[PDB]
Amino acid sequence: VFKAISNLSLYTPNIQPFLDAGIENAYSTWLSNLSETFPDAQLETGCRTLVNLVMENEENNMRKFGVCLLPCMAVAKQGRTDTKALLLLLDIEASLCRLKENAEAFAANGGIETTIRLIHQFDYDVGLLTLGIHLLGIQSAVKDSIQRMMDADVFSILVGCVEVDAEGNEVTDLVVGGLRCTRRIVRSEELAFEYCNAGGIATIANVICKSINQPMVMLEACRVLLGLLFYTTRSQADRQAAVEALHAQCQQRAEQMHAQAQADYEAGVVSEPPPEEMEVPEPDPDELANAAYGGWYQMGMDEVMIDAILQAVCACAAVEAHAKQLRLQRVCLGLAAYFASEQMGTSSLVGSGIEQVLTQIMTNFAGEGTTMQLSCVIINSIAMTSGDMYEEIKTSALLSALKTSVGKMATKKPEEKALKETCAATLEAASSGEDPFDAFSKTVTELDFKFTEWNVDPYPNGVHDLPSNVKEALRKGGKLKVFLPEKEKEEIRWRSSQDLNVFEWCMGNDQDYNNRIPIVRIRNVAKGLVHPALKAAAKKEPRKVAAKFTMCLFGPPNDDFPEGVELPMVAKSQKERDAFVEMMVQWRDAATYNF
Repeated sequence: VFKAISNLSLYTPNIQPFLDAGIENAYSTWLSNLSETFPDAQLETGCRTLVNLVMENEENNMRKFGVCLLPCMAVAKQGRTDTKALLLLLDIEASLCRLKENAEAFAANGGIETTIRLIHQFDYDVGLLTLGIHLLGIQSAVKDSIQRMMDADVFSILVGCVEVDAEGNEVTDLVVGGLRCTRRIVRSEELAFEYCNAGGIATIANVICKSINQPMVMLEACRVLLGLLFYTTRSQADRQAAVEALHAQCQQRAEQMHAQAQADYEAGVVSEPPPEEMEVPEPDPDELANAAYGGWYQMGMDEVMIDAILQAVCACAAVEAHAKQLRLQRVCLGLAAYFASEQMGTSSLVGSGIEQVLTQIMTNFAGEGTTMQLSCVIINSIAMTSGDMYEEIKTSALLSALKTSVGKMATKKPEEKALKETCAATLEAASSGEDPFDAFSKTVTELDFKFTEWNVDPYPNGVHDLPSNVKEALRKGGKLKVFLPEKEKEEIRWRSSQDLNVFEWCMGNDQDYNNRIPIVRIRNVAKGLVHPALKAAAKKEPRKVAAKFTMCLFGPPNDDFPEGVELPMVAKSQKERDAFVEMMVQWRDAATYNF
Protein backbone atom coordinates (compact mmCIF):
# COMPACT_ATOMS: atom_id res chain seq x y z
CA VAL A 1 0.00 0.00 0.00
CA PHE A 2 2.66 2.51 1.06
CA LYS A 3 4.71 1.87 -2.08
CA ALA A 4 1.74 2.28 -4.42
CA ILE A 5 0.97 5.71 -2.93
CA SER A 6 4.61 6.69 -3.44
CA ASN A 7 4.80 5.63 -7.09
CA LEU A 8 1.43 7.28 -7.73
CA SER A 9 2.40 10.52 -5.99
CA LEU A 10 5.59 10.44 -8.07
CA TYR A 11 3.55 12.37 -10.66
CA THR A 12 3.13 15.58 -8.69
CA PRO A 13 -0.48 16.43 -9.74
CA ASN A 14 -1.62 13.18 -8.11
CA ILE A 15 -0.96 14.70 -4.67
CA GLN A 16 -4.12 16.83 -4.76
CA PRO A 17 -6.45 13.80 -5.19
CA PHE A 18 -4.67 12.12 -2.26
CA LEU A 19 -5.42 15.21 -0.17
CA ASP A 20 -9.03 15.23 -1.38
CA ALA A 21 -9.36 11.67 -0.03
CA GLY A 22 -7.82 12.66 3.32
CA ILE A 23 -4.36 11.08 3.16
CA GLU A 24 -3.13 13.57 5.75
CA ASN A 25 -5.59 12.32 8.39
CA ALA A 26 -4.84 8.68 7.59
CA TYR A 27 -1.14 9.27 8.24
CA SER A 28 -1.76 11.16 11.48
CA THR A 29 -3.92 8.34 12.83
CA TRP A 30 -1.31 5.82 11.69
CA LEU A 31 1.57 7.74 13.29
CA SER A 32 -0.18 8.56 16.58
CA ASN A 33 -1.21 4.91 17.13
CA LEU A 34 2.14 3.20 16.56
CA SER A 35 3.54 1.01 19.32
CA GLU A 36 7.30 1.02 19.89
CA THR A 37 7.08 -2.70 19.03
CA PHE A 38 5.94 -1.65 15.53
CA PRO A 39 8.66 -2.81 13.09
CA ASP A 40 10.93 0.07 12.13
CA ALA A 41 11.19 -1.33 8.60
CA GLN A 42 7.60 -0.32 7.80
CA LEU A 43 7.78 2.89 9.82
CA GLU A 44 10.69 3.58 7.47
CA THR A 45 8.60 2.71 4.41
CA GLY A 46 5.61 4.84 5.41
CA CYS A 47 7.68 7.88 6.34
CA ARG A 48 9.58 7.75 3.04
CA THR A 49 6.31 7.92 1.10
CA LEU A 50 5.21 10.74 3.43
CA VAL A 51 8.23 12.90 2.62
CA ASN A 52 7.39 12.21 -1.03
CA LEU A 53 3.92 13.67 -0.45
CA VAL A 54 5.36 16.91 1.01
CA MET A 55 8.54 17.02 -1.11
CA GLU A 56 7.14 19.00 -4.05
CA ASN A 57 4.91 21.05 -1.75
CA GLU A 58 4.91 24.83 -1.36
CA GLU A 59 2.22 26.50 0.76
CA ASN A 60 -1.39 25.28 0.94
CA ASN A 61 -0.29 21.64 1.30
CA MET A 62 2.12 22.42 4.15
CA ARG A 63 -0.91 23.69 6.07
CA LYS A 64 -3.05 20.56 5.70
CA PHE A 65 -0.15 18.13 6.21
CA GLY A 66 0.72 20.12 9.34
CA VAL A 67 -1.69 17.86 11.22
CA CYS A 68 1.05 15.21 10.98
CA LEU A 69 3.79 17.38 12.54
CA LEU A 70 3.02 16.53 16.17
CA PRO A 71 2.41 12.80 15.50
CA CYS A 72 5.80 12.61 13.78
CA MET A 73 7.46 14.32 16.76
CA ALA A 74 5.98 11.69 19.07
CA VAL A 75 7.60 8.89 17.07
CA ALA A 76 10.87 10.83 17.07
CA LYS A 77 10.73 11.10 20.87
CA GLN A 78 9.99 7.38 21.21
CA GLY A 79 13.12 5.31 21.74
CA ARG A 80 14.20 4.69 18.14
CA THR A 81 17.60 3.01 18.46
CA ASP A 82 18.01 3.12 14.67
CA THR A 83 18.55 6.16 12.44
CA LYS A 84 16.82 5.06 9.22
CA ALA A 85 13.29 6.13 10.16
CA LEU A 86 14.65 8.96 12.31
CA LEU A 87 16.08 10.73 9.26
CA LEU A 88 12.75 10.58 7.44
CA LEU A 89 10.89 11.90 10.48
CA LEU A 90 13.15 14.95 10.78
CA ASP A 91 13.06 15.37 6.99
CA ILE A 92 9.28 15.86 7.01
CA GLU A 93 9.57 17.98 10.15
CA ALA A 94 11.93 20.20 8.16
CA SER A 95 9.68 20.20 5.08
CA LEU A 96 6.59 20.98 7.17
CA CYS A 97 8.57 23.65 9.06
CA ARG A 98 8.94 25.65 5.84
CA LEU A 99 5.55 27.07 6.88
CA LYS A 100 5.79 29.55 9.74
CA GLU A 101 2.81 28.27 11.74
CA ASN A 102 4.36 24.78 11.89
CA ALA A 103 7.83 25.96 12.92
CA GLU A 104 5.99 27.65 15.79
CA ALA A 105 4.06 24.52 16.80
CA PHE A 106 7.38 22.67 16.50
CA ALA A 107 9.00 25.01 19.03
CA ALA A 108 5.88 25.06 21.23
CA ASN A 109 6.06 21.27 21.74
CA GLY A 110 9.72 20.63 22.53
CA GLY A 111 11.11 20.10 19.04
CA ILE A 112 14.15 22.23 19.85
CA GLU A 113 14.98 20.20 22.95
CA THR A 114 14.11 16.87 21.32
CA THR A 115 16.15 17.70 18.21
CA ILE A 116 19.20 18.81 20.20
CA ARG A 117 18.91 15.63 22.27
CA LEU A 118 18.61 13.42 19.18
CA ILE A 119 21.56 15.13 17.48
CA HIS A 120 23.85 14.32 20.41
CA GLN A 121 22.72 10.68 20.47
CA PHE A 122 23.16 10.09 16.73
CA ASP A 123 25.77 12.70 15.77
CA TYR A 124 27.81 9.93 14.12
CA ASP A 125 25.25 10.13 11.27
CA VAL A 126 26.02 13.37 9.43
CA GLY A 127 22.78 13.17 7.44
CA LEU A 128 20.71 13.26 10.61
CA LEU A 129 23.09 15.80 12.13
CA THR A 130 22.72 17.97 9.02
CA LEU A 131 18.92 17.81 9.11
CA GLY A 132 19.00 18.64 12.82
CA ILE A 133 21.04 21.75 12.04
CA HIS A 134 18.58 22.78 9.32
CA LEU A 135 15.61 22.34 11.66
CA LEU A 136 17.38 24.59 14.17
CA GLY A 137 18.43 27.24 11.66
CA ILE A 138 14.74 27.71 10.86
CA GLN A 139 14.02 28.36 14.55
CA SER A 140 16.34 31.39 14.47
CA ALA A 141 13.29 33.26 13.12
CA VAL A 142 10.76 32.04 15.71
CA LYS A 143 10.13 34.08 18.84
CA ASP A 144 11.72 32.93 22.11
CA SER A 145 13.48 30.21 20.12
CA ILE A 146 17.02 31.62 20.26
CA GLN A 147 16.72 31.62 24.06
CA ARG A 148 15.26 28.10 24.11
CA MET A 149 18.27 26.88 22.11
CA MET A 150 20.70 28.65 24.45
CA ASP A 151 19.13 26.98 27.47
CA ALA A 152 19.73 23.61 25.77
CA ASP A 153 23.37 24.35 24.86
CA VAL A 154 22.94 24.41 21.08
CA PHE A 155 26.45 25.81 20.56
CA SER A 156 27.91 22.48 21.72
CA ILE A 157 26.48 21.11 18.47
CA LEU A 158 27.38 24.12 16.33
CA VAL A 159 30.95 24.24 17.68
CA GLY A 160 31.53 20.52 17.26
CA CYS A 161 30.17 19.99 13.76
CA VAL A 162 32.20 22.48 11.66
CA GLU A 163 35.50 20.62 12.18
CA VAL A 164 37.85 20.62 9.19
CA ASP A 165 41.45 19.58 8.56
CA ALA A 166 44.01 20.05 5.77
CA GLU A 167 42.99 17.17 3.46
CA GLY A 168 39.97 18.93 1.95
CA ASN A 169 37.43 16.12 2.39
CA GLU A 170 35.03 17.94 4.72
CA VAL A 171 31.32 17.16 4.95
CA THR A 172 30.52 20.40 3.15
CA ASP A 173 26.77 20.74 3.72
CA LEU A 174 27.35 20.12 7.44
CA VAL A 175 30.19 22.62 7.87
CA VAL A 176 28.46 25.28 5.75
CA GLY A 177 25.10 24.71 7.42
CA GLY A 178 26.74 24.80 10.83
CA LEU A 179 28.58 28.06 10.17
CA ARG A 180 25.46 29.69 8.72
CA CYS A 181 23.24 28.55 11.58
CA THR A 182 25.81 30.05 13.96
CA ARG A 183 25.92 33.40 12.15
CA ARG A 184 22.12 33.50 12.27
CA ILE A 185 21.90 32.80 16.01
CA VAL A 186 24.62 35.29 17.05
CA ARG A 187 22.66 38.55 17.23
CA SER A 188 23.92 40.07 20.48
CA GLU A 189 27.10 40.61 22.46
CA GLU A 190 25.83 38.16 25.07
CA LEU A 191 25.14 35.47 22.46
CA ALA A 192 28.60 36.04 20.98
CA PHE A 193 30.35 35.36 24.30
CA GLU A 194 28.30 32.20 24.83
CA TYR A 195 29.61 30.95 21.48
CA CYS A 196 33.11 31.89 22.62
CA ASN A 197 32.42 30.17 25.95
CA ALA A 198 31.45 26.96 24.11
CA GLY A 199 34.73 26.76 22.18
CA GLY A 200 33.74 28.82 19.14
CA ILE A 201 36.84 31.00 18.86
CA ALA A 202 39.27 28.08 18.62
CA THR A 203 36.89 26.31 16.23
CA ILE A 204 36.48 29.34 13.96
CA ALA A 205 40.21 30.08 13.92
CA ASN A 206 41.06 26.56 12.75
CA VAL A 207 38.33 26.64 10.09
CA ILE A 208 39.79 29.80 8.55
CA CYS A 209 43.33 28.42 8.74
CA LYS A 210 42.48 25.21 6.85
CA SER A 211 40.23 26.85 4.22
CA ILE A 212 42.78 28.59 1.99
CA ASN A 213 41.55 26.32 -0.83
CA GLN A 214 37.95 25.97 0.42
CA PRO A 215 36.38 29.31 -0.54
CA MET A 216 32.80 28.44 0.42
CA VAL A 217 33.84 27.41 3.93
CA MET A 218 36.19 30.39 4.22
CA LEU A 219 33.42 32.81 3.32
CA GLU A 220 30.94 31.59 5.92
CA ALA A 221 33.64 31.32 8.60
CA CYS A 222 34.80 34.91 8.09
CA ARG A 223 31.16 36.02 8.20
CA VAL A 224 30.75 34.28 11.56
CA LEU A 225 33.94 35.89 12.89
CA LEU A 226 33.05 39.35 11.58
CA GLY A 227 29.74 39.26 13.43
CA LEU A 228 31.36 38.13 16.66
CA LEU A 229 33.85 40.99 16.36
CA PHE A 230 30.96 43.36 15.60
CA TYR A 231 28.88 42.69 18.72
CA THR A 232 31.87 42.73 21.12
CA THR A 233 33.85 45.77 19.89
CA ARG A 234 33.26 49.20 21.41
CA SER A 235 34.12 52.36 19.52
CA GLN A 236 37.77 53.35 19.34
CA ALA A 237 36.57 56.45 21.22
CA ASP A 238 34.97 54.73 24.22
CA ARG A 239 38.06 52.56 24.68
CA GLN A 240 40.40 55.55 24.49
CA ALA A 241 38.44 57.37 27.21
CA ALA A 242 38.77 54.16 29.23
CA VAL A 243 42.55 54.06 28.81
CA GLU A 244 43.03 57.69 29.87
CA ALA A 245 40.87 57.11 32.96
CA LEU A 246 43.08 54.16 33.93
CA HIS A 247 46.21 56.28 33.43
CA ALA A 248 44.60 58.93 35.64
CA GLN A 249 44.21 56.36 38.42
CA CYS A 250 47.91 55.50 38.28
CA GLN A 251 49.04 59.13 38.09
CA GLN A 252 46.91 60.08 41.09
CA ARG A 253 48.26 57.01 42.90
CA ALA A 254 51.95 57.53 42.10
CA GLU A 255 51.51 61.07 43.46
CA GLN A 256 50.01 60.04 46.81
CA MET A 257 52.85 57.55 47.38
CA HIS A 258 55.57 59.99 46.30
CA ALA A 259 54.17 62.39 48.93
CA GLN A 260 54.28 59.81 51.73
CA ALA A 261 57.84 58.97 50.67
CA GLN A 262 58.66 62.66 51.17
CA ALA A 263 56.82 63.01 54.49
CA ASP A 264 58.23 59.77 55.90
CA TYR A 265 61.78 60.84 55.03
CA GLU A 266 61.45 64.40 56.37
CA ALA A 267 59.76 63.02 59.49
CA GLY A 268 62.57 60.52 60.10
CA VAL A 269 60.66 57.22 60.03
CA VAL A 270 62.41 55.94 56.88
CA SER A 271 66.00 56.44 55.73
CA GLU A 272 65.67 56.35 51.95
CA PRO A 273 65.32 59.86 50.49
CA PRO A 274 62.68 60.11 47.76
CA PRO A 275 63.71 60.75 44.15
CA GLU A 276 64.08 64.32 42.89
CA GLU A 277 61.27 63.48 40.44
CA MET A 278 58.67 60.73 40.21
CA GLU A 279 58.83 57.70 37.96
CA VAL A 280 56.03 57.54 35.39
CA PRO A 281 53.65 54.84 36.72
CA GLU A 282 52.72 52.13 34.22
CA PRO A 283 49.26 50.58 34.71
CA ASP A 284 48.71 46.86 35.25
CA PRO A 285 49.00 45.65 31.63
CA ASP A 286 46.03 43.28 31.97
CA GLU A 287 43.75 46.09 33.16
CA LEU A 288 45.05 48.22 30.28
CA ALA A 289 44.46 45.55 27.64
CA ASN A 290 40.86 45.13 28.81
CA ALA A 291 40.20 48.88 28.59
CA ALA A 292 42.12 49.45 25.35
CA TYR A 293 41.46 46.46 23.10
CA GLY A 294 38.45 45.55 20.99
CA GLY A 295 36.23 42.49 20.99
CA TRP A 296 39.02 40.27 19.68
CA TYR A 297 40.76 40.50 23.07
CA GLN A 298 37.55 40.31 25.11
CA MET A 299 36.94 36.94 23.40
CA GLY A 300 40.41 35.57 24.05
CA MET A 301 42.09 35.91 20.65
CA ASP A 302 45.86 36.43 20.83
CA GLU A 303 48.63 37.69 18.56
CA VAL A 304 49.68 34.27 17.25
CA MET A 305 46.10 33.29 16.35
CA ILE A 306 45.42 36.58 14.58
CA ASP A 307 48.71 36.40 12.67
CA ALA A 308 47.76 32.95 11.36
CA ILE A 309 44.18 33.95 10.51
CA LEU A 310 45.25 37.01 8.52
CA GLN A 311 47.91 34.91 6.78
CA ALA A 312 45.22 32.47 5.64
CA VAL A 313 42.78 35.24 4.69
CA CYS A 314 45.51 36.76 2.52
CA ALA A 315 46.46 33.40 1.01
CA CYS A 316 42.83 32.64 0.18
CA ALA A 317 42.09 36.08 -1.29
CA ALA A 318 45.00 35.60 -3.72
CA VAL A 319 44.25 32.15 -5.14
CA GLU A 320 43.72 32.88 -8.82
CA ALA A 321 40.35 31.11 -8.90
CA HIS A 322 39.27 33.47 -6.08
CA ALA A 323 40.25 36.87 -7.51
CA LYS A 324 36.74 37.49 -8.89
CA GLN A 325 34.71 35.98 -6.01
CA LEU A 326 33.72 39.39 -4.67
CA ARG A 327 31.61 38.11 -1.77
CA LEU A 328 34.70 36.26 -0.52
CA GLN A 329 37.08 39.15 -1.22
CA ARG A 330 34.79 41.51 0.71
CA VAL A 331 34.97 39.44 3.90
CA CYS A 332 38.71 38.78 3.54
CA LEU A 333 39.38 42.51 3.20
CA GLY A 334 36.96 43.08 6.08
CA LEU A 335 38.97 41.05 8.58
CA ALA A 336 42.17 42.59 7.20
CA ALA A 337 40.66 46.05 7.67
CA TYR A 338 39.36 45.33 11.18
CA PHE A 339 42.70 44.13 12.53
CA ALA A 340 44.65 46.74 10.58
CA SER A 341 42.47 49.48 12.08
CA GLU A 342 42.93 48.11 15.63
CA GLN A 343 46.70 47.83 15.00
CA MET A 344 46.94 44.04 15.12
CA GLY A 345 48.35 41.50 12.67
CA THR A 346 49.75 44.37 10.60
CA SER A 347 53.02 42.52 10.00
CA SER A 348 51.14 39.39 8.93
CA LEU A 349 49.10 41.40 6.42
CA VAL A 350 52.13 43.02 4.79
CA GLY A 351 54.13 39.79 5.05
CA SER A 352 51.42 37.64 3.47
CA GLY A 353 51.02 39.99 0.50
CA ILE A 354 48.23 42.40 1.43
CA GLU A 355 49.54 44.69 -1.33
CA GLN A 356 48.79 42.33 -4.22
CA VAL A 357 45.40 41.53 -2.68
CA LEU A 358 44.54 45.24 -2.55
CA THR A 359 45.92 45.80 -6.06
CA GLN A 360 43.85 43.04 -7.67
CA ILE A 361 40.57 43.96 -5.95
CA MET A 362 40.92 47.58 -7.09
CA THR A 363 41.79 46.36 -10.59
CA ASN A 364 39.23 43.57 -11.00
CA PHE A 365 36.50 45.63 -9.27
CA ALA A 366 37.47 49.23 -10.01
CA GLY A 367 34.95 51.69 -8.58
CA GLU A 368 33.04 49.36 -6.25
CA GLY A 369 32.26 51.12 -3.01
CA THR A 370 32.56 48.46 -0.32
CA THR A 371 35.97 47.06 -1.29
CA MET A 372 37.24 50.63 -1.66
CA GLN A 373 36.24 51.58 1.89
CA LEU A 374 37.76 48.44 3.41
CA SER A 375 40.83 48.74 1.18
CA CYS A 376 41.32 52.41 2.06
CA VAL A 377 40.88 51.65 5.77
CA ILE A 378 43.68 49.10 5.40
CA ILE A 379 45.92 51.59 3.58
CA ASN A 380 45.21 54.35 6.10
CA SER A 381 45.66 52.19 9.20
CA ILE A 382 48.89 50.70 7.84
CA ALA A 383 50.27 54.13 6.91
CA MET A 384 49.72 55.37 10.48
CA THR A 385 51.24 52.25 12.04
CA SER A 386 54.68 51.91 10.41
CA GLY A 387 56.35 54.05 7.76
CA ASP A 388 58.39 50.98 6.76
CA MET A 389 55.64 48.44 6.11
CA TYR A 390 53.65 51.26 4.55
CA GLU A 391 56.49 51.70 2.06
CA GLU A 392 56.38 47.96 1.34
CA ILE A 393 52.73 48.14 0.23
CA LYS A 394 52.98 51.60 -1.41
CA THR A 395 53.92 50.61 -4.96
CA SER A 396 53.35 51.72 -8.55
CA ALA A 397 50.84 48.93 -9.15
CA LEU A 398 48.90 49.88 -6.01
CA LEU A 399 48.81 53.63 -6.65
CA SER A 400 47.90 53.12 -10.31
CA ALA A 401 45.05 50.86 -9.18
CA LEU A 402 44.04 53.29 -6.42
CA LYS A 403 43.95 56.24 -8.84
CA THR A 404 41.94 54.33 -11.44
CA SER A 405 39.52 52.97 -8.83
CA VAL A 406 38.91 56.27 -7.02
CA GLY A 407 37.93 57.82 -10.35
CA LYS A 408 35.48 55.05 -11.25
CA MET A 409 33.44 55.50 -8.05
CA ALA A 410 29.80 56.57 -8.18
CA THR A 411 28.99 60.28 -7.94
CA LYS A 412 25.25 60.54 -8.67
CA LYS A 413 23.62 60.30 -5.24
CA PRO A 414 24.82 62.36 -2.26
CA GLU A 415 25.66 59.30 -0.17
CA GLU A 416 27.97 58.13 -2.97
CA LYS A 417 29.82 61.45 -3.24
CA ALA A 418 30.54 61.21 0.49
CA LEU A 419 32.08 57.76 0.05
CA LYS A 420 34.20 58.89 -2.91
CA GLU A 421 35.52 61.82 -0.87
CA THR A 422 36.75 59.45 1.85
CA CYS A 423 38.60 57.24 -0.63
CA ALA A 424 39.78 60.41 -2.38
CA ALA A 425 41.33 61.54 0.91
CA THR A 426 43.26 58.26 1.01
CA LEU A 427 44.52 58.73 -2.55
CA GLU A 428 45.62 62.28 -1.69
CA ALA A 429 47.51 61.51 1.53
CA ALA A 430 49.29 58.69 -0.31
CA SER A 431 50.54 60.96 -3.10
CA SER A 432 51.68 63.70 -0.69
CA GLY A 433 55.43 63.69 -0.13
CA GLU A 434 54.79 64.77 3.46
CA ASP A 435 55.21 62.11 6.16
CA PRO A 436 52.44 59.46 6.14
CA PHE A 437 51.86 60.06 9.87
CA ASP A 438 50.74 63.58 8.92
CA ALA A 439 49.31 62.86 5.45
CA PHE A 440 46.81 60.23 6.64
CA SER A 441 46.19 62.00 9.95
CA LYS A 442 42.61 63.02 9.07
CA THR A 443 41.47 59.86 7.25
CA VAL A 444 39.36 57.11 8.78
CA THR A 445 41.24 54.31 10.55
CA GLU A 446 38.22 52.55 12.06
CA LEU A 447 35.94 49.91 10.57
CA ASP A 448 32.28 50.41 9.74
CA PHE A 449 31.08 46.81 9.63
CA LYS A 450 28.33 47.43 7.06
CA PHE A 451 30.94 47.59 4.28
CA THR A 452 31.74 43.93 4.98
CA GLU A 453 28.08 42.96 4.38
CA TRP A 454 28.77 40.07 6.76
CA ASN A 455 25.09 39.64 7.70
CA VAL A 456 23.68 40.36 4.23
CA ASP A 457 21.78 37.49 2.64
CA PRO A 458 22.86 36.93 -0.98
CA TYR A 459 20.74 36.14 -4.00
CA PRO A 460 17.71 38.33 -3.21
CA ASN A 461 16.26 37.54 -6.65
CA GLY A 462 17.41 33.90 -6.87
CA VAL A 463 19.59 31.84 -9.18
CA HIS A 464 19.98 34.63 -11.73
CA ASP A 465 21.79 36.75 -9.13
CA LEU A 466 24.61 34.20 -9.25
CA PRO A 467 27.87 35.76 -10.49
CA SER A 468 28.15 35.59 -14.27
CA ASN A 469 31.22 33.35 -14.14
CA VAL A 470 29.42 30.86 -11.89
CA LYS A 471 26.44 30.91 -14.26
CA GLU A 472 28.77 30.57 -17.25
CA ALA A 473 30.61 27.69 -15.55
CA LEU A 474 27.40 26.01 -14.37
CA ARG A 475 26.28 26.11 -18.00
CA LYS A 476 29.78 25.11 -19.12
CA GLY A 477 29.44 21.92 -17.09
CA GLY A 478 32.08 19.23 -17.07
CA LYS A 479 32.91 15.58 -17.57
CA LEU A 480 33.38 13.00 -14.82
CA LYS A 481 33.16 9.25 -14.27
CA VAL A 482 30.14 7.83 -12.42
CA PHE A 483 30.35 4.54 -10.53
CA LEU A 484 26.78 3.34 -11.06
CA PRO A 485 25.38 0.93 -8.44
CA GLU A 486 25.89 -2.37 -10.28
CA LYS A 487 27.94 -1.38 -13.34
CA GLU A 488 31.48 -0.45 -14.32
CA LYS A 489 33.18 2.95 -14.41
CA GLU A 490 31.03 4.85 -16.92
CA GLU A 491 31.74 8.26 -18.43
CA ILE A 492 29.30 11.03 -17.52
CA ARG A 493 28.81 14.58 -18.81
CA TRP A 494 26.80 17.02 -16.68
CA ARG A 495 25.66 20.59 -17.26
CA SER A 496 23.17 23.09 -15.87
CA SER A 497 20.30 24.00 -18.15
CA GLN A 498 20.23 27.49 -19.60
CA ASP A 499 17.40 27.72 -17.06
CA LEU A 500 19.74 27.36 -14.06
CA ASN A 501 16.84 25.36 -12.63
CA VAL A 502 17.81 21.88 -13.88
CA PHE A 503 20.86 19.65 -13.38
CA GLU A 504 21.09 18.02 -16.81
CA TRP A 505 23.40 15.15 -17.67
CA CYS A 506 24.09 12.60 -20.40
CA MET A 507 25.95 9.33 -19.87
CA GLY A 508 28.30 7.11 -21.85
CA ASN A 509 28.49 8.27 -25.47
CA ASP A 510 25.03 9.88 -25.41
CA GLN A 511 25.05 13.58 -26.28
CA ASP A 512 21.41 14.50 -25.59
CA TYR A 513 21.07 15.33 -21.89
CA ASN A 514 18.00 13.25 -21.05
CA ASN A 515 18.65 12.83 -17.30
CA ARG A 516 17.41 15.80 -15.29
CA ILE A 517 17.15 16.79 -11.63
CA PRO A 518 15.63 20.13 -10.51
CA ILE A 519 18.37 21.85 -8.53
CA VAL A 520 16.08 22.47 -5.55
CA ARG A 521 15.52 18.71 -5.16
CA ILE A 522 19.26 17.89 -4.93
CA ARG A 523 19.31 16.90 -1.26
CA ASN A 524 23.08 16.74 -0.78
CA VAL A 525 26.50 16.66 -2.43
CA ALA A 526 29.08 14.89 -0.26
CA LYS A 527 32.85 14.52 -0.54
CA GLY A 528 34.74 11.27 -0.22
CA LEU A 529 33.96 7.56 -0.15
CA VAL A 530 30.35 7.68 1.04
CA HIS A 531 28.80 5.21 -1.43
CA PRO A 532 29.51 1.46 -1.65
CA ALA A 533 30.15 1.84 -5.40
CA LEU A 534 33.05 4.12 -4.40
CA LYS A 535 34.20 2.20 -1.32
CA ALA A 536 34.27 -0.88 -3.58
CA ALA A 537 36.00 0.87 -6.48
CA ALA A 538 38.63 1.95 -3.92
CA LYS A 539 39.62 -1.52 -2.69
CA LYS A 540 39.91 -2.42 -6.39
CA GLU A 541 41.67 0.76 -7.63
CA PRO A 542 42.89 2.65 -4.56
CA ARG A 543 45.00 5.38 -6.20
CA LYS A 544 42.55 6.51 -8.91
CA VAL A 545 39.50 6.19 -6.63
CA ALA A 546 40.73 7.98 -3.50
CA ALA A 547 38.65 10.08 -1.13
CA LYS A 548 40.10 13.32 -2.54
CA PHE A 549 38.84 12.41 -6.03
CA THR A 550 35.34 11.14 -5.22
CA MET A 551 31.89 12.50 -4.41
CA CYS A 552 28.20 11.54 -4.50
CA LEU A 553 25.14 13.56 -5.54
CA PHE A 554 21.86 12.61 -3.85
CA GLY A 555 18.52 13.57 -5.36
CA PRO A 556 14.79 12.85 -5.57
CA PRO A 557 13.22 9.40 -6.00
CA ASN A 558 12.80 7.90 -9.45
CA ASP A 559 11.12 4.92 -11.11
CA ASP A 560 14.59 3.36 -11.12
CA PHE A 561 15.48 4.53 -7.59
CA PRO A 562 12.46 4.10 -5.27
CA GLU A 563 14.49 5.50 -2.35
CA GLY A 564 16.42 8.28 -4.11
CA VAL A 565 18.74 8.90 -7.06
CA GLU A 566 22.45 8.70 -6.21
CA LEU A 567 25.39 9.43 -8.54
CA PRO A 568 28.73 8.22 -7.09
CA MET A 569 31.45 9.88 -9.16
CA VAL A 570 35.19 10.53 -9.42
CA ALA A 571 37.22 13.37 -10.92
CA LYS A 572 40.70 13.50 -12.41
CA SER A 573 41.85 15.70 -9.52
CA GLN A 574 40.83 17.10 -6.16
CA LYS A 575 40.72 20.59 -7.69
CA GLU A 576 38.12 19.32 -10.17
CA ARG A 577 36.30 17.48 -7.38
CA ASP A 578 36.35 20.50 -5.06
CA ALA A 579 35.29 22.87 -7.85
CA PHE A 580 32.25 20.71 -8.62
CA VAL A 581 31.12 20.75 -4.98
CA GLU A 582 31.81 24.50 -4.90
CA MET A 583 29.39 25.42 -7.71
CA MET A 584 26.77 23.00 -6.41
CA VAL A 585 26.88 24.80 -3.06
CA GLN A 586 26.22 28.26 -4.50
CA TRP A 587 23.72 26.96 -7.07
CA ARG A 588 21.52 25.18 -4.52
CA ASP A 589 21.94 28.08 -2.09
CA ALA A 590 20.80 30.66 -4.64
CA ALA A 591 17.89 28.44 -5.70
CA THR A 592 16.36 28.73 -2.21
CA TYR A 593 15.74 32.44 -2.94
CA ASN A 594 13.50 31.98 -6.00
CA PHE A 595 9.86 32.80 -6.80
